[PDB]
Amino acid sequence: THDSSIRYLQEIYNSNNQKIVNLKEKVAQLEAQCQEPCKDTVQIHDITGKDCQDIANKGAKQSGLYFIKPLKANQQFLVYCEIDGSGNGWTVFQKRLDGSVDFKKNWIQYKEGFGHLSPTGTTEFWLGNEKIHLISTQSAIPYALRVELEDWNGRTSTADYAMFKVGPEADKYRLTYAYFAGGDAGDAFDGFDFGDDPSDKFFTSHNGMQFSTWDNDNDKFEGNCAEQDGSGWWMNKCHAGHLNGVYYQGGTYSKASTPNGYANGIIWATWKTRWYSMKKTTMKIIPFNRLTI
Amino acid sequence: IPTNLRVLRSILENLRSKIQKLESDVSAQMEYCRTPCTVSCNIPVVSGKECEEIIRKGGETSEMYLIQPDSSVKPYRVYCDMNTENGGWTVIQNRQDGSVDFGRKWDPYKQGFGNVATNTDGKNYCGLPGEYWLGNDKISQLTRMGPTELLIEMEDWKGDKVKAHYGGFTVQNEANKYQISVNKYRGTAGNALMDGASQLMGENRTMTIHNGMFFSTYDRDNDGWLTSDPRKQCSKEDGGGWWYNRCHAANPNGRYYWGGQYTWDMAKHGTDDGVVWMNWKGSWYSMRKMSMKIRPFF
Amino acid sequence: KVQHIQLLQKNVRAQLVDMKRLEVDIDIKIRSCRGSCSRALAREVDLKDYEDQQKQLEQVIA
Amino acid sequence: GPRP
Amino acid sequence: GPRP
Ligand SMILES: *[C@@H]1O[C@H](CO[C@@H]2O[C@@H](C)[C@@H](O)[C@@H](O)[C@@H]2O)[C@@H](O[C@@H]2O[C@H](CO)[C@@H](O)[C@H](O)[C@H]2NC(C)=O)[C@H](O)[C@H]1NC(C)=O
Ligand SMILES: [Ca+2]
Ligand SMILES: [Ca+2]
Repeated sequence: THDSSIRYLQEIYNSNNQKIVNLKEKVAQLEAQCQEPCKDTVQIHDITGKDCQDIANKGAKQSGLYFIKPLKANQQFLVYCEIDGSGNGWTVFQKRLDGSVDFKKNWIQYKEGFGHLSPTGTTEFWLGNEKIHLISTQSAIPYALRVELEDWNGRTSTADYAMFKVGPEADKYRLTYAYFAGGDAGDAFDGFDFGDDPSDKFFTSHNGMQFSTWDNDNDKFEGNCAEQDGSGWWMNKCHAGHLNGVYYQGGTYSKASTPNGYANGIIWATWKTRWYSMKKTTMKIIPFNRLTI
Repeated sequence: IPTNLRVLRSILENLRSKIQKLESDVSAQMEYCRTPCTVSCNIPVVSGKECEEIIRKGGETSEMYLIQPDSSVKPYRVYCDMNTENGGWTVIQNRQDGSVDFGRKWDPYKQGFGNVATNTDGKNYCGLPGEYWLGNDKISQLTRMGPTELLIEMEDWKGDKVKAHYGGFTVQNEANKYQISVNKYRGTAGNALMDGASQLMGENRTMTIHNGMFFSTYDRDNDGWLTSDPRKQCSKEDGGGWWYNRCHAANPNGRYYWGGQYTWDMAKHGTDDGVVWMNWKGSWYSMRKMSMKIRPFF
Repeated sequence: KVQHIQLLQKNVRAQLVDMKRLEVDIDIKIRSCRGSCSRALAREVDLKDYEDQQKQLEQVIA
Repeated sequence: GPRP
Repeated sequence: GPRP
């Protein structure tokens, strides 16, 4: 009876083997499918140029991340470009929209930039003074600056400035422009008579102001604006437009919601009250001839 | 003869079932591989030559960053450790789970493979590193910019940790087969790289030194083992791309054994092919965590 | 006929070894797809059972 | 805002 | 490991 009982196993041992041979062949096929990395949803586009307009001019048709290398810069760096249906390419250098990024930073972080760049432009960030200075001071060609605000109701305004520019670190990345070009958000950069004093308007204008951080005061105040308000900005004594301020949820805050009592929110006086912090903010530049030529 | 055919059958049938189980497991997996895994890594604004320049520029958090060691090539992604030993560490290698295959050919090792970083959940940015090899060209270029230190960390399956620090580390270009060199050691893991396995004697210990060795992959033999049988090669047997001698004291790019302990009869070629560092756990223990980081010296 | 029982006796010992390795190999492989594919099949290897059958088969040869 |  |  053993003849069958013993030969029964042989038919199985040799069965398992041929199966193993085939199983190892499939394990090989699987390996071929597990060599690539996870696919990253954020991609940087191939096209590059001096600025975002140079890139649009070359044919780029979608907003996102591109490398730019301003005429005199040592290296290329990443920026978010806004390319519209009309071939206009804006280089965005500031963005607020949810208060996830802390804008209370030092001189170097404002110089080098901070925050994150996203393809869909849904992140907060500060490009960096050095990069803004490099872009805006390339070979003669005036840039135009556009401010874009949005309240907590869905309303939005804008404010343009001709011949926008930001100087080198030696001059504290001073801010300059030739004049207000227009916009329904108002020209807050020219100051705003807050009422508390007649000289308010004069002391709260920004054209000509150097940049200031808490650890590097270059304002026209004997105190420290940047430090008191918790931001980086072209402070006077102190400000009228303050896009790098504290992100107050809802838009409305009071002298009580602030540490020093000073309105340090995302403000733009000529359009809203100092006690109303914007919901979204965006500062971007483009060659001037591009703005309705 | 009696109970003999009783047990001999209780094996063949048991094993025939294990095979079907494996067939199905592999079949399901092949199915999952019709779709890739995905990450979404928004890019920090702050950038620099490497991670030390970023930390100096204000990059304080550990996450993926874009760096440009040189204006020659395009900036590239990397994970920066800004908390360990004063931060500014550029990760060039990392093992933590077994998510990536490291038994790759020469080209992949030259170009880099794996995932640099992943999402920390509820986060637009990738603050967690994945498993990857930066790439030999990039490694070489990074270590040649100026004096470079190397930090190697590991962890066993129980949570104990040790490290190996080398104040000097350089990897030559491809023309010199990415030859390695390390000095100024200090650590608790054992100086496996310069001295070889501590539990070995004379000649046997000497053939496990990695310092001075060239890089090898299963399809490119540059090890210190002179032989004829094409099967007898450190990379083919020990399963990773590495500065193999004859063969190793440390195999950081080895196979990821789950649990730590493994045996020769578990290994594909019967050798200690795990994520090993002999000088701390011997040949048959495979680390739970392993990583190699660099930073300008000073 | 005992000529074959003695044979299958060393062929089953070989298959065990072979399988144990294929088991560990498949586990490492499947897991290495987690950083590449949509997901990696969740599993576990039963080593003790392979070890038990082994000791078990070595006892029968005696 | 302004300052005293 | 080594290959004595
Ligand atoms: C170098 O190692 C070889 C190989 O020995 C084996 O591997 C070692 C790492 C260790 O695990 C040993 O226990 C292993 O046996 C040694 O080779 C000798 O070879 C002769 C004949 O080939 C053999 O009879 C011996 O058993 C081996 N070892 C001895 C002498 O007992 C060699 O001795 C080692 N040399 C040194 C410097 O330690
Ligand atoms: Ca002051
Ligand atoms: Ca060789």
